[PDB]
This record gives sequence, C-alpha cells and structure tokens, in this order.
Amino acid sequence: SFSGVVDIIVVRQPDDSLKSMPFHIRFGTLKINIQITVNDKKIEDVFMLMLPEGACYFPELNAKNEIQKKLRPSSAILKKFNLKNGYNKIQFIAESDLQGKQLIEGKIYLYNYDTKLVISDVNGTVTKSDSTIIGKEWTHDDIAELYTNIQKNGYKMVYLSSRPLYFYNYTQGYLKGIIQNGFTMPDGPILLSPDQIISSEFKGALLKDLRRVFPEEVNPIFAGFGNRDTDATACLYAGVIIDNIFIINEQSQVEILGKQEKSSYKKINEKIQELFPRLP
Ligand SMILES: [Mg+2]
Repeated sequence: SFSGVVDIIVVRQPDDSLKSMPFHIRFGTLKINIQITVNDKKIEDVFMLMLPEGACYFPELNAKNEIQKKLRPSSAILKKFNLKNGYNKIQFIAESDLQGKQLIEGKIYLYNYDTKLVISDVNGTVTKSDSTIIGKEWTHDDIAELYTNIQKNGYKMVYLSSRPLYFYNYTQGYLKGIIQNGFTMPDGPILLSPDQIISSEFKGALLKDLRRVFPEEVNPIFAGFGNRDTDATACLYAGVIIDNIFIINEQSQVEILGKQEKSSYKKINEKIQELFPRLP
C-alpha cells in the first residue's frame, strides 16, 4: 500500500489567518499518535490520529463535545508550523507500541492570498500519451522551458494527477527528473484527484477546493494546461478564463481555447510576456 504524503497547500488570508487543503497522509507500514516536524523543527502541541485503514486526521471537538475527524487543521494549528513562503519540508512520525516509530516525508507549500497559480495536468499534457512503468514516459518538447519561464515571471506551477495513489511518488519522481535542453520542471505541488484517495467531475471538485482556500474577492487560478475537453471544463468552473486554457493533443498541437488558435509549447514560450505577463 501507499506510504507518503500528498503535497499540502496552505494560503495566508489577508486577516493573517491560515487555510489549507485537506491533509492526505498514509503510513503504509503500520498494519497511535502522529507528530509533525516542519523544516527539521519539531512542532509542539500538534498531533494527528489514525483510522484503522491508515488515513490520518486532526481530532477537533464539535459543539456537542464529540470528537470530529478533520483532514483540514484549524488556523491556530497551522500557525504553529512556522511555515515559510513557498516550499517547506514536513515529516509525520507515527509512534506505535508494537511497531515503534515510523516516519514519512512530504512537502507543504505556503502561498499568499494574491499568489497566482498555473495548473498543469500530467498525463497527456506533460507526458505525450493519456501499471508497468520505469519513468521513461515521453514528454512533450519544450514544456520544461515554458513552465520555467512562467515561474520566473512570478506564477506558481501546480500539477494535477488523476492516477491512483499508488503512483503518486512515481509521478513526483518523473516530474523532478525531466531535463529538456537543460531546463527542468519548476518545483510545485502535485494535487491528487479525490477519487483516488478513498477513505471514510472529480478534477473539477479538486480545483474548486483549491480555489476556495483563497479569499472570494481574488481569482487565484490564472491559467491551466490540459489535454482533454474535460480539463477545460474543470478549469472554467474553478475560475480560469477561457482565454487562459490550453489543450494539447497527441501531436503536441496546443489549442488556446479563447483565441481558437493553434500553437505549441515553443510558440507559447516565445509569447510568454504577452500570455503570462510578469507579476510585481
Ligand atoms: Mg490528461
């Protein structure tokens, strides 16, 4: 089974509170309390518990004095993490009297309320085609240079995977291994469609979840890259203007939906300052 943590996103609200996406973490070994360390610093007075199936949650009282199982921590808990802007290292330590201490590592990102995100599907959009693997999937040409320059202009790349949770760590390794003419894929969180995280329209629900951790009065999702018409629908209903949605096919032809224009990652990169203007 899966052992790891799905990249976590945290957003600082303009009242200085903190909101985050749900924590999806699994201890594959453990067949129990859970402590946290952020940036190699243990976090005091914060703990998680674990269900029989291995999924973990923050215990939180409701108004009837019953324990609720939250995947999203309170703002007060998140402030104790002492998160820096951007990437942060996070580890979860599950202590068990039978199996001792078990540790998993992951990534947690802190954005501001005015941070602008650029979504990118993985399969068919980064890879050329949409269980046996080696990471040698083919990659559309010139995509690493394009995304690098989007990031350099102040946007934040956010990747989207609909593969089963078993492949999550593989997808992370595939993206960080891409090298094209010296360019690499900019570091960023990989969100997992909630249908793949079973416990107790999916791409659209995930992106609306991400949008809703930002205040209502800003539109945080600037643009999106996909390869199926359902990717365009997911982005539109999460707040992306049609003009900023790009849909690529297996011949690496990119359609800019708003302008109904045929293009490519190379040509979009040449027009980077027009389509992805630099942010202050
Ligand atoms: Mg796809």
